[PDB]
Amino acid sequence: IHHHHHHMVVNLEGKISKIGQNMKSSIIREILKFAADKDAISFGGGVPDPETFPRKELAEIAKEIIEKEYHYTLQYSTTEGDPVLKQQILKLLERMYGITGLDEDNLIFTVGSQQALDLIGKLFLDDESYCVLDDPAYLGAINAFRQYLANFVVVPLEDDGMDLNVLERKLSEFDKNGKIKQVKFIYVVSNFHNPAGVTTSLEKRKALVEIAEKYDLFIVEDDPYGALRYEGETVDPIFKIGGPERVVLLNTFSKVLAPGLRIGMVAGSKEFIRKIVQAKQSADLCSPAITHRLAARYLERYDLLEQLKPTIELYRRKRTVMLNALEEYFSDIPGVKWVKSEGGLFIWLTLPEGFDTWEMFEYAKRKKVFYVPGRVFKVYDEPSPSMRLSFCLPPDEKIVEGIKRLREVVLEYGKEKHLL
Amino acid sequence: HHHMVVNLEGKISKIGQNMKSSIIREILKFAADKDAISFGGGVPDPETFPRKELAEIAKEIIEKEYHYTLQYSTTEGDPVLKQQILKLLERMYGITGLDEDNLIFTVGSQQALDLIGKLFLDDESYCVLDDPAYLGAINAFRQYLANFVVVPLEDDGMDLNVLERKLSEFDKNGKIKQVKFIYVVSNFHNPAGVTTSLEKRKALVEIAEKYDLFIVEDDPYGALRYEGETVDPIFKIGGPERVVLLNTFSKVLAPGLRIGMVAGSKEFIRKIVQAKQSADLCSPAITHRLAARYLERYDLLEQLKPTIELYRRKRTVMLNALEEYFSDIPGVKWVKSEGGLFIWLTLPEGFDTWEMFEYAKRKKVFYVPGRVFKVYDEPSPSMRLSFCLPPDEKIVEGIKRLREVVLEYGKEKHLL
Ligand SMILES: *Cc1c(COP(=O)(O)O)cnc(C)c1O
Ligand SMILES: *Cc1c(COP(=O)(O)O)cnc(C)c1O
Repeated sequence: IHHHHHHMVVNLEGKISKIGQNMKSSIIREILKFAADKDAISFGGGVPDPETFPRKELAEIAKEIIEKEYHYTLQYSTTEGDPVLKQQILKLLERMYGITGLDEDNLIFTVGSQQALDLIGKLFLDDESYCVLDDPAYLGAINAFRQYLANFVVVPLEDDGMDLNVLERKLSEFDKNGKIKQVKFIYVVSNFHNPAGVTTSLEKRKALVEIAEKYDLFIVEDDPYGALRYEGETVDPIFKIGGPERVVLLNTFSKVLAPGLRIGMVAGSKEFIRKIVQAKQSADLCSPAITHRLAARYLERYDLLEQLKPTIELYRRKRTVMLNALEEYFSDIPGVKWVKSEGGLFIWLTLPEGFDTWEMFEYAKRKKVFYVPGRVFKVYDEPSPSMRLSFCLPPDEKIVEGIKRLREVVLEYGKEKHLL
Repeated sequence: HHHMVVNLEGKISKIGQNMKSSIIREILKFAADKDAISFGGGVPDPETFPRKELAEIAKEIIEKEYHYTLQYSTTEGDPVLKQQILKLLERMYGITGLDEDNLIFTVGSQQALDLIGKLFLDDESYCVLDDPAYLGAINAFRQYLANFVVVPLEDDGMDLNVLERKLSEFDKNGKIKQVKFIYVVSNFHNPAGVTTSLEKRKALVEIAEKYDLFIVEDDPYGALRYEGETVDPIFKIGGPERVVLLNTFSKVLAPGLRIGMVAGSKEFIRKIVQAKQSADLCSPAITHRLAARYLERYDLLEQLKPTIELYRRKRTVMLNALEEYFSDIPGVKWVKSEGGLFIWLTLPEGFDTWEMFEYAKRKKVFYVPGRVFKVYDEPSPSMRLSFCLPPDEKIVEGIKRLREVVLEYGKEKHLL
């Protein structure tokens, strides 16, 4: 009534920065909205099983540290992070990976490894910069980086890691056009990739360090899942191979302790870490001291690597159930393939050419079986015949039943499209 | 060679280049020494925290509510907490008419400042703030290459004559679209201690409406009032279409929870959700649910009373000591704060509280030099003092130390 206000809205939308205009929302929650319905079976999870968390122990420690250590735990803390937790982290890295030679100034804690990704983006990426990552890649990293108007150099991922031939070709092109200064870093997930379940070979790890050196790049090694190994041996981290001069290591408590703590660990050069401290201080002053000290006391009192063993046994069992069900129900469709993940939370399944797992998702919802369509993990959002599956949450019998439902989905959709 | 350090510095973005570290950590490095007395703190006294109440609740929500507290949560924040905030806003300020989609929780009010800056500021944008201003806002905004319209702060708030003159100049040069918002701290200013009068609050809303700006009202301290009556928030006057309201649990419950409350229009909040999700996915559910069950179970406004008695006592001891020990020094003034954590003191013309800091360090007495709160880093005769942490006897001893410093420096400068 000449009061079409919304105009106030267009004025606000008018005030939004370029970063603001280039922000993306994850659609995962929307599409998994009904995934917990009674007769639904969901493989769309990206999370650990909460039934595995040491809740009684964390609860007792939480009370104790608030009551007795409140001068630390309820008060503002340093941006640099809890030095008691730092001691425990330095110990874990040495016990887990044989990483040695670091001190407290090589580390900082973030609000998840997500904040680390966001702050690395903020400090290093702009509309004139490039970052190198996989196809497929972790969604959090794509969204954290793309908001800063970054350009991407996308390299296809193979069963043993990134295709280093493609990587070298692309980098060579940048060099020949005198644009290699615009390329900043390579983002990798070296153990049990999200979404691909792939583990980067030692030889490709070493080769990545060499390529980074040649083109004066650093490497951001995101490693949420390394402790969750079901077979084989732990591979040296890229961080151990290149050192903090060349590599930033991101670990998290999300997958091995509790997402709710929101604790990411960043290890790097003292110069790099000083810059993350500056960025984090303007971003949130500090992390909640409550979370840091809780984790720190837990780790002092319980050996995480030991306490993980029954959780590893459980996830291994479930991984094997899914891989067996895949072999039983997906072995007669030519062109189907999947990564036989040796750790972590995911199996990445790829259907034959022509299959579009986004288009197919309607048939899946109709059968109440859920996965993450592969397009979600593509920087440029093109159609995908792949999907991410997680075996972590459903009970064994539902893993088998869910995989049978997916077969039915594939057959229905495949036949409607004259692919089968 | 070690100068791939140079390569890394070459890789850093413009935002990364325009980033200011806080100096306060550096200047207060030795302020916890044995014989030292510090007025430099900007933090509450941990001896006032409801540590027993919070500890019990923490155990309960981790053990019994773990599906919520130990798992990822929504970026939007805990709805249980949101229902308590809606109640509190009404009981504290008489604010009504909001729902959950007008709220989000951030990792302190600091993250809210950072996300507002990210979303609204860039090298072609301006925001309006006070001289002096809160350092956390200065640093959160400057990182995004923002230009500042700085307005002198008077004892009852911003000089609005200056504000309207400067915005008029923008408007006359057709640049008013580049001005995004006005940042204010309406109760018990950090660092100034001042409270904006209701008249200036209403006028601020009019100006913002006239020039199509929004107002970011940062209010950490409103509940720590030692005398007088609570004033209507700017948010209550302009509403969510015009104003974003920032509250925090830091000064009234516990800084270590890292909980800022942001209230605004549903469109604004949705953009904040989008920005937060890429920044950190979500805040720790443990912190939110802890605060929620605390507020359900204990009346914060009642639990604050002994805290207010303590702080008010210390405040008066400091003012009384300033009276005793600065009475005979012409030109010195200070804000007789009625709330919050700070007294803002100004020395005579010619005194430079940065220069003078070396004499203070020598007497082992600490303050925050006023230049820290100045966007353009020019010399200041002022300093921020806090009365929260030192025991009463050290408040007196410390103010006497400060007198001796002012006299030592002033004599050397031939100002006294
Ligand atoms: C799960 C995951 C994360 C977890 O992020 P947090 O913020 O630490 O909880 C980070 N990176 C990758 C590759 C992941 O899969
Ligand atoms: C104390 C203070 C803050 C509180 O910061 P948090 O990040 O919520 O802990 C914010 N704004 C002002 C003006 C302050 O004085």
